Amino acid sequence: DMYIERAGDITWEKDAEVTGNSPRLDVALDESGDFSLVE
Amino acid sequence: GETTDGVYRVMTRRLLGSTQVGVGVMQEGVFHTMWHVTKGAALRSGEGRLDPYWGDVKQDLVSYCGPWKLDAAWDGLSEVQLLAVPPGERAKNIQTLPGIFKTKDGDIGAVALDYPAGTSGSPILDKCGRVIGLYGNGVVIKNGSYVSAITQGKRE
Ligand SMILES: c1cnc2c(c1)NCCC2
Repeated sequence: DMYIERAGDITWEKDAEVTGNSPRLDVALDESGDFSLVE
Repeated sequence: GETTDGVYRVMTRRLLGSTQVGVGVMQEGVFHTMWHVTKGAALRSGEGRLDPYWGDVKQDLVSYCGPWKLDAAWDGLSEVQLLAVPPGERAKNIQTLPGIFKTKDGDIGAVALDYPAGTSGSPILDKCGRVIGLYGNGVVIKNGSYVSAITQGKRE
């Protein structure tokens, strides 16, 4: 049995921690909703 | 149940203790999450029940109490924020410049941030605080790191 609990408001935070790169990838999406890399 | 707009954890007591299986967004009276989080099951909010209303396994999305309401889109140029809600941890904003998933059916923004599987359904926002998609359906690239699509539904 699943239940939900509030965790916060949805707002942009000024000066949030900035990280992560920006990869450009060729991908395929199957009928089951799974993404895979095309090489 | 609680109907206030915002981000919510999706919990289960079926396993050991209380386990966070995902996250979702309450907006305009509708609860939005990824299909793989709930598998389309009903949800509880206090003494109230939320029934599924729309879902699609291929998009990996589901809405409860009404139709999908989120329609903002990444502009293809600006940094966005993942409002990560990890299991047992406080909601935290992480800013990043999305990459791209290129597919035979068009390109989708993607965020290269790695969080526990229970963070699936966390919202990705633009600078106006609008939800441009949900985090948690993606791929594991060569170096073993996780890249999530920015998955957005259609507002009918
Ligand atoms: C963050 C969100 N979803 C997932 C992961 C991480 N890792 C594995 C596949 C699903």
